[PDB]
Amino acid sequence: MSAEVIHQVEEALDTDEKEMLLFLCRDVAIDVVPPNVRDLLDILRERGKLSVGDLAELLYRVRRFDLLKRILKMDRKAVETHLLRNPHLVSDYRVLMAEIGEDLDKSDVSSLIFLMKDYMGRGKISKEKSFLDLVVELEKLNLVAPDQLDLLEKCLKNIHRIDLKTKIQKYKQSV
Amino acid sequence: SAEVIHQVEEALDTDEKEMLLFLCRDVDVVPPNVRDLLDILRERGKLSVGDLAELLYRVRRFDLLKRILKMDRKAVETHLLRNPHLVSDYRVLMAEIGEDLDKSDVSSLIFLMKDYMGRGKEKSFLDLVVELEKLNLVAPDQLDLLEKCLKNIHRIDLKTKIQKYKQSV
Amino acid sequence: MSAEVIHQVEEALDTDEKEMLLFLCRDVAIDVVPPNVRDLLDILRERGKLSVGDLAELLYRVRRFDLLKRILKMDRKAVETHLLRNPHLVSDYRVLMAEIGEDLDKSDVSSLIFLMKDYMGRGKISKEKSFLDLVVELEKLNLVAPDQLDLLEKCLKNIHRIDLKTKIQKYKQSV
Amino acid sequence: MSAEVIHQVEEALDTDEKEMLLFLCRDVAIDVVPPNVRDLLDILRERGKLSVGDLAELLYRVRRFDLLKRILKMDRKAVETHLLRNPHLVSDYRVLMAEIGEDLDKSDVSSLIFLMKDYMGSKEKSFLDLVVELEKLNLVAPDQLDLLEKCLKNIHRIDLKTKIQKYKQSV
Amino acid sequence: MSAEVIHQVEEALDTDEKEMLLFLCRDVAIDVVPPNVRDLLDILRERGKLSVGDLAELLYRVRRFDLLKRILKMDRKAVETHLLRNPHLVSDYRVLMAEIGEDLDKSDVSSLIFLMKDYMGEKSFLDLVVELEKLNLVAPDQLDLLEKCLKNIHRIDLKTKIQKYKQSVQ
Amino acid sequence: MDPFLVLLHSVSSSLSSSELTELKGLCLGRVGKRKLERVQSGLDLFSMLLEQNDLEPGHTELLRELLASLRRHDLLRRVDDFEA
Amino acid sequence: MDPFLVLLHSVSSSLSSSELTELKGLCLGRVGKRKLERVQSGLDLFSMLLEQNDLEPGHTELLRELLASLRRHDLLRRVDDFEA
Amino acid sequence: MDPFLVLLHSVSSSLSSSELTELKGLCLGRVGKRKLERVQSGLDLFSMLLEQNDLEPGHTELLRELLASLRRHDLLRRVDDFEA
Amino acid sequence: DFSRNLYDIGEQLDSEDLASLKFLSLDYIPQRKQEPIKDALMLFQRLQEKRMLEESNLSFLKELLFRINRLDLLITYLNTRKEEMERELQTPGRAQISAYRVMLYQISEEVSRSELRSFKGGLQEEISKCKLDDDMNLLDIFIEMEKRVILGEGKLDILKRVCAQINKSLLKIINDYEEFS
Amino acid sequence: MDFSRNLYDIGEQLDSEDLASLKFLSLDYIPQRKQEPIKDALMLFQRLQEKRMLEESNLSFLKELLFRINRLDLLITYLNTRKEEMERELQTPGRAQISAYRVMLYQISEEVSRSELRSFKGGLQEEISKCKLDDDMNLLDIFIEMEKRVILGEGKLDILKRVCAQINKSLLKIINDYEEFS
Amino acid sequence: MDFSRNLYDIGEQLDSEDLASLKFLSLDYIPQRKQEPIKDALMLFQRLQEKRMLEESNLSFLKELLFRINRLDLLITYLNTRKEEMERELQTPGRAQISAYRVMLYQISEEVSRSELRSFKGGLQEEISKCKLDDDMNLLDIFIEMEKRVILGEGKLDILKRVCAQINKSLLKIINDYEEFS
Repeated sequence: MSAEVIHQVEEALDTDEKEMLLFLCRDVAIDVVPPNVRDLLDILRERGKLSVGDLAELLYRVRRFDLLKRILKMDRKAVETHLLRNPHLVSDYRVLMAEIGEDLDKSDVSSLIFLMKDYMGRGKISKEKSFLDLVVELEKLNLVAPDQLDLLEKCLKNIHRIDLKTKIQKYKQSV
Repeated sequence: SAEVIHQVEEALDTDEKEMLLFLCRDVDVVPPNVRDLLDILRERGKLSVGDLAELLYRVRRFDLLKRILKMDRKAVETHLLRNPHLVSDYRVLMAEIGEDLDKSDVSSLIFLMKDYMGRGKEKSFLDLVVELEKLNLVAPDQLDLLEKCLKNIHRIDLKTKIQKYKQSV
Repeated sequence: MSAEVIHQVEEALDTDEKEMLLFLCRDVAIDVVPPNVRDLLDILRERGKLSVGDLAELLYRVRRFDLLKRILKMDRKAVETHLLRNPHLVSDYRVLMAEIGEDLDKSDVSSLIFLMKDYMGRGKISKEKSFLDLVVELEKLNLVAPDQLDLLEKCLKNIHRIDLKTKIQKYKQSV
Repeated sequence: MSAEVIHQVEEALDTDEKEMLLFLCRDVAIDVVPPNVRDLLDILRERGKLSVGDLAELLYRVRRFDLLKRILKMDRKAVETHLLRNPHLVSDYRVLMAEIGEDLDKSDVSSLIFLMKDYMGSKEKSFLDLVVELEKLNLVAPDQLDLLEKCLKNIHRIDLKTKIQKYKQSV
Repeated sequence: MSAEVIHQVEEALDTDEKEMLLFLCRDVAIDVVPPNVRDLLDILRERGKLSVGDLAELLYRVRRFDLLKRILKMDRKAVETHLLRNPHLVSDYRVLMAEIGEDLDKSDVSSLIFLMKDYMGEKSFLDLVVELEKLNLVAPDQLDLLEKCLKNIHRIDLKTKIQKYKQSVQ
Repeated sequence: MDPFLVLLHSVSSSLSSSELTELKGLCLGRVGKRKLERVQSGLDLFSMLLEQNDLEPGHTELLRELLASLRRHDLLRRVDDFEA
Repeated sequence: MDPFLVLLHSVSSSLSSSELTELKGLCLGRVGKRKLERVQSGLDLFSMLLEQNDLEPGHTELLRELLASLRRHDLLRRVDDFEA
Repeated sequence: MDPFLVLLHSVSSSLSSSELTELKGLCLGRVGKRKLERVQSGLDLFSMLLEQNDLEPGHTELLRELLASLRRHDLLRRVDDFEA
Repeated sequence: DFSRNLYDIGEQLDSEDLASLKFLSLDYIPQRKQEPIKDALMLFQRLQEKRMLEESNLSFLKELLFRINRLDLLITYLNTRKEEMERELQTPGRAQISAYRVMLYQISEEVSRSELRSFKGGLQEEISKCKLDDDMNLLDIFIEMEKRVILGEGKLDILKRVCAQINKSLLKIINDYEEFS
Repeated sequence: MDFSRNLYDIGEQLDSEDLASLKFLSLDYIPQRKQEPIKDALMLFQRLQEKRMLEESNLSFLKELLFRINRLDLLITYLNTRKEEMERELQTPGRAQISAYRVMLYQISEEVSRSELRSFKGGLQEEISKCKLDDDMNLLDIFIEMEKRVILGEGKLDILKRVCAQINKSLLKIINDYEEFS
Repeated sequence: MDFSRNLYDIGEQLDSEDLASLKFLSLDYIPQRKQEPIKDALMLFQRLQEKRMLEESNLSFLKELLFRINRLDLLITYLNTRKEEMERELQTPGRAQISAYRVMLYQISEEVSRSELRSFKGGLQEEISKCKLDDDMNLLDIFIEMEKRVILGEGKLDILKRVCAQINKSLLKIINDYEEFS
């Protein structure tokens, strides 16, 4: 809403979820990519698509419900009703990717990057990567699309994780 | 004083520093390092001899009280009743409960709470209370979920401690 | 399916039958090796091959029916009928090996490992071993197979035990 | 040849065989000293020495035949014939050292380290670590074996001495 | 003799070897203290004090004769003759300290830290030595604080070596 | 429950080594040889049998006949009086 | 077979030390000397004989021969009464 | 074999305490005193003799010589009937 | 100096006595910090941290050493005798360790291996057999019961009934402790 | 190399009972913290070497230890010493590193049978205060237990004499000889 | 496989007495530390295999051991050697890997009764000084104990001669035969 609430949100969010927020704000943001969340929030406020009521959705997408009661004074019921009666800001693909990333540990992402080391650049593998970063890199070549899940499902099955395969198939069935 | 904080910070352990950060988390920006936290507290004026003595008594390092602040446990105990402003009773209870669990119990706790918590390196009870607070279901007024989770690892003494805390307020 | 039941079953299992369970679950978990029972059960749950019937079959195989009554609230008749009308999670070869190992005391495994010391190594099996461990070690060198049991039968015959040889012949006649 | 076989090999072998595999490829990797098996296999793949036959040979030295049957889809006869005809990568000295170390138990290695404490500088370790430490001090060599052969007799173990003598006869 | 030789030497060294080398090169590191071993090697090479004999001396003092034979084509006899004839780079005090640190068991260092924690105020013996040197309690000329403490922990063996070094300074 | 456990402990406390080994043989069918190797007390064997719920407070006929085969009058009558 | 096991127990119970030693000698041909050394009662000998399958509950011809050898017609009568 | 063992047992059963002592005194020269000090019957004496290979079913000359030394023609005719 | 005496005292304690001292210090040393303790030096350092065992004050160490029935260290290094130790312990306010822990330790001393197995064979309702491991010492069983609030300060009926089950001699100790008040 | 091999050969000829006896005899010069994890004679030799009581130049302690446990075979087989020379060396004052107390206790321990051991154990209920009356305790273990509670001291031999008076008087003769030695 | 089967089958026909005799006879090549854990013939065979004295191509020592303890049925059953062949093989010098002193001691021990054993123990108890009051021991243990105190060696037989002469005369005859052999 104001400029002080933006600062309060920025200082209450760690860099661990900053990458998650940047990934979750990909579809809306099309002009430039801001390195930090503060610049992203400023850009969205300037664009006029950011409101006090809409930002709560982002909180529900980052699992930081404490700020909802501390600042917005809203519970899960209020955000659920608002989501039901208002259009969704973020597509289900972005939240599905974050949900998948929320259930993988180091021993799995390391195996994934080892398997797909050859798929990406030969010299780019030097820099440390993350599951969301790997997804972004694969989307750069458009090897995976919001409606495309075959390669991702095959890769997930390759490490013998059928639980995420079931969720991917359910999401594809829904959309 | 100001420089004596250095003498304090060299006399503390990593786990002790983590416990101190969790205890001082109540009072808004989170500090990444303990030295930054102490500098911020000094800047805000909340740094005081009595407050530091109460903090050290809470973390139970009476040797530092004898050496640095030149005070004993009785003096800080008397001073505590005047203004327990730095740390609330709920945080003290959480820290005391956290300092009474071995490796097996915390492993069982994280295994049980992985059912409906983000799967993501090994963390202790103090490192899990902050995540639960972020998830916003362990509040100073409501503790039913924590009690139910704790009852599943067969530790009734801490359940009685929680009941005593509830009766206290 | 919940974590509570898995934890209770783990903490209600003695140290002797944990090795039995680990040996039994070798077929399902063929690409990874779990250190303890809880990790194995978690891997099965993640892989989607875990359910009420699977746990009932495992507890029936390990012969701990009291836990079936207390935990899963099932009797021998129900689990036996379900196993009759459903595919088996563990092949008959593994249960046969377990039953053979259940019938050898500490004074015979030493004779067995001494007899076969020429084929395999010496310093690795110098420590006190169980028959299941010896079977695993033999399977590592590809000497005993579900379709190949000549060496084990001959070794059992050589140590003046015929009833187990008759059991092996019975199993071979079954398939 | 791809990362699938490497991943399965990493997830199949336990630490006891992993240490022996690290020891065996110590001499071929004359520059790098990987602590794991993943990076060692990656280096072998990049250098071009790694191959289906080479991987089969390495797994045969570790004595894990079921991996050959399952992953490489080969039996022991094919790799045996390949070793008979095609030249080997690992030296006979390293495999001889591994064979000798396979037989010694904890008491024997403790006695050996107590005897050898005079020639070096405490911890508890396997025989492979001891032979690596000795090779660091340039006391045991692929052509120099007098110290080990002499010390293996004083602990009343003559079969290993016969094995060493047979290897020396093989030249 | 080029930079690839020292690069390979640094690559092949173990972590404990790097730590021991960093401790041992303290005497010539008065101008600057480099946290990294490669930086220290570069500084010593650019200063002109790093020669082939210098590298052989360091390798002999880190007990890595295999590198000496494989890379510098030199044996223990040649480096021993060079050490006996030519001047020594580092004083024997550092060598004695390193040997004492190497010979101490893992459990004894904790007891030593507990005994010596009263004077000062997980940690290797070399860290304890450098910390005590910073406080200027033990010096290459005074070793009472070390010898008495070593005798106190019932490990009288190293006291003989300390006394031998003390007799060797005259 | 607890009365069952106290009855089991009482009957175990009044057995001899010869009785112990005779009982160990007599239940060879239901227990593997490896488990019987490590049996040193009657209570442990009774617990092992109870693990397969063959011996239960609701059905103690197996234990009754097993003790009767040993010709123990007082123990059998005490067991019969346990439920009453 | 539980009736077979209890019959074997009853047969082993009625013997004595001298008969036990005589049977131990008489079984030296089949049973090894080392295994015969460790036996403490005829019950263990009967179990060991069951192990080599030469004696089975269905066919007890060897048991009949051994009992007839010891001139104990009462126990043979018990065995054949069990058979009938 | 089995007929030889049963014949040996039968011929040893007819032995008496005085006959046992006489046979031990006669056999004192064959084996050591200690090996003959624990034997309580001619059955175990024959078992011991089987170890030294002096007595075998194929060649029983020593056995019949020892038996005739005690002047028991019934045992001589019994062994003759066995071998012929 | 001073630390040398503590090192000498801690260098003459075996593993069993170390476990006993670890058990006797549950009130002041939390369970979390107790697991890393593997030798008397760490325990002494932790006691020094809480400022209840220093150079001037050695009463707690004296009482702890006397409790485990080892007077040799008392007479040799700490320079004290049994008579004055008992005289000091008769003071109601100088008993740092409550009589509850002393009673539990004394009861633990009076149990043999067969009696330990008999104890373990009559508690399946509360403690799982796996956690028993059939070889845990009686101190571990006691602390496990304490954790689950089975053997409490006012809850002694289960201990009394299992005592009456096994032996009546320990009942004398239990009832005199209860009558101590 | 020869010295270490000779020590290993000497240590390989000692069974468990002799190792326990050596551990009891050398109790004074090694703390119990570093003595309990001793599982073989090699570790004991290493511990002695650390404290500078056994080395290539000095062997006066190993010979005395082997002579005290009546292992006269190893003295002449490897160390090349005779019984008379060791006896004369021990006759000279100032070279007896083991006090007469420990050797007297060991000699007493050498002259007790199993039934005598059980009687001795049962006769000490008052002093042990019902701590451990198990029959698996060695006589040396009982001596150590009594020494811990300063019941049996260097000059506090009243309890030992009182208990030993019940069984035999030859042990009383040994105790009186030790007393006359002082 | 076949060789291991033969070794196991031969070892499966030895009781405690034969195991003790085998352990005593081969005391030269087996140190006491490695001898104490041995509890069955299989461990003895493994220990012999390690020192490379028993293999499918070399069975001489096993035949010697089986012949020395007066057990020939095993020799002709599983090893296929008659008495005469083994006697001729032992006739030639140098092929006997057991010293005549050890076999003489074993043969002497095999000819002592219970009362004779009691008299033997009581005769020489002065030298061991009441340490051998146990009545449940065998003669081989007494011989080992005497060997430890170097009172009974290969070249020293005076004590044994005196005690056997006090007990009987045939034992002195055997000792004289052994002495006249060398």
